[PDB]
Amino acid sequence: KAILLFDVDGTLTPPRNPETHDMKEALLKARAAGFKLGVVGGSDFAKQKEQLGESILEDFDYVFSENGLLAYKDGKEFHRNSLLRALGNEKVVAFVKKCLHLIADLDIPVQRGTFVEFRNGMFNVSPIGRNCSQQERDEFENLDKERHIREKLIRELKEAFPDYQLAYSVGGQISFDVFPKGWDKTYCLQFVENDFETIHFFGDKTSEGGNDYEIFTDSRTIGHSVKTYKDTIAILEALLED
Amino acid sequence: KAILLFDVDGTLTPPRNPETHDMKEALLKARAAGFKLGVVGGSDFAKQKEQLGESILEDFDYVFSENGLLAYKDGKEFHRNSLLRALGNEKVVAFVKKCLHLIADLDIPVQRGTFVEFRNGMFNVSPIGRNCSQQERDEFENLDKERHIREKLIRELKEAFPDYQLAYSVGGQISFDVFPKGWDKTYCLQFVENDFETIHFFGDKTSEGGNDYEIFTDSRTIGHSVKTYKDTIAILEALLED
Ligand SMILES: [Cl-]
Ligand SMILES: [Mg+2]
Ligand SMILES: [Mg+2]
Repeated sequence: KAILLFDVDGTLTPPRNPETHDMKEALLKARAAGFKLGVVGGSDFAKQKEQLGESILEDFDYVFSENGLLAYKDGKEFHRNSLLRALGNEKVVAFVKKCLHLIADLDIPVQRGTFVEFRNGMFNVSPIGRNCSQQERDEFENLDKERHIREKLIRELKEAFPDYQLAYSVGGQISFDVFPKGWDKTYCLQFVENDFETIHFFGDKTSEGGNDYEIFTDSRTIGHSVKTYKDTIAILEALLED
Repeated sequence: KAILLFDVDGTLTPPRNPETHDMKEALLKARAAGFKLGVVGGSDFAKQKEQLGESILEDFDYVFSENGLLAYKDGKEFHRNSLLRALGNEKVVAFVKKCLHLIADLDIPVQRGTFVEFRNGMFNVSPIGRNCSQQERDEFENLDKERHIREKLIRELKEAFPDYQLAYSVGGQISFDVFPKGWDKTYCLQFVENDFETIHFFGDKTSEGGNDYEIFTDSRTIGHSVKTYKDTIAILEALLED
C-alpha cells in the first residue's frame, strides 16, 4: 500500500503548461502497477484541472487543491476548509484592519489598489497593491530589497497577533502570503497518513523557502526533488522497473 | 452628417448577452443609409468586443471604451487616457491612503479584502471589500441602507479632497466608484462634436443615477430612452423609413 504524491506545476508539467502525454503515460503505468496516485498543489481545483486535464478526478486517486483545503478521494469531495472557518470573523476583521492601518501609514513612493486580498486559504498583502503595472512591480521589488518594506510589515503582524498562529511567506515582487501555521503542503498528509505504508512525494521546489519544502522534509514522506517532469518520469520508470 | 451613438448592454443587446442578428441587421441598414455609428460604454474594450462580436472595429465607425478613455475611429486608436495620468501619482497615493485609513477605522461587522481597487478609469471603494461572499454582499447592502456607510465615506472624501474634482457613484451592493468629474459617457462627445450636425444617443439607463443620464440629457445629443434593443431597432427602422 504505497501512494505517489506530486506537486503539479514543474513536477508533472513543463513550468506553466499542461501535463504531457509522456507524463500521462508514465502515471497510467504506475497505477496499473498498483500505486495509488495523488496530486497536491497550492493552486485551486480549476487551475489543477487546467494543467492536468478535465479527467483529473478520474486520473488521480486523491486530489488536494489549495494544499488540501479542498480534497477529493476516488472522485468525490471529502474535505473543505477555509481561512474564515479557521480564524472566525472577529479575528479576520482585526487582522485586516491592522494590515490596512499599517499600509496606509507607509511612506513609500507608489501605491495603487488591492492591498489586502482575502482568499479561501490565505491573506495576500501588498504594500503597493496588486493593481500596479509590471514596471511598477519591478520598481517596488528594487525599493523593497533596499528598504525591506515587506519584512517589516511581517514583523509587525507577527508581534501584534502571535495568538493567531499564522505563517508568513514573501511572494514574487510585491506581496506576502499569510496563512495558518501548517497550511502548507503537509496539510494533505493527515488525509493519507493512516492508509499507506509508503508515501512518495515529488516536487521541484524542495529547498528552504520553496513551497515543496515542508512536505519533502516531512518524515512521513519519501521525498524526490525533481528539476523537470522528465525526471519525474525517470524516477517512476525506475520505481516500476524494479 | 449624422452619427448614431449607442450604449451597449441593454441598448444593443439583451441585458447580459451578445448582440442579436436582428440588432446587427438593423445597424447595417442604418450605415448603408449613410449614418455613422458609434458605441460608448463604461466597460473595457475586451468586454465590448465580447458583446458586440470580434469585428466590432469594422462594424462601428467609432468605439468608445470606458466612456471614451480608450477610443477608436475607423478601426484605429486615437485616444487613450487613464486615472493615473489625470491625477498623477502624488494625488493617487494621497487619495488611496485616506480611503484605507477611513475603511480601517470603520466599526462594521464584516470586512474581508479588496477594499480599494485602482482601475484604469476610477477607484472602486468597498467598506466590506469585494472578496466577500454573495450572502455577505446581501447582508452588507441591508446594513448599508440602515447605517449609510457608503454615503458617509463619500461625504468624507469629498470634504477632504475638493480640489481633486472627483465625481462619486454608489454601486450595486458593496461599493462606490470615484472618477474625475466629466468621466461619464459625455466624455466621448468631445471626439464627435465638431464632425456631426446631429448626434443621436440611445440608452436604456437614462434616468437620474443611470450611467446613460448625462449623455442623454446633454444638449449636444438627441437622446432616445429604450427599454430593450428591440425598441432600438424600432426607432432605427423609423429613422430609416422616413
Ligand atoms: Cl485593498
Ligand atoms: Mg512546483
Ligand atoms: Mg445599459
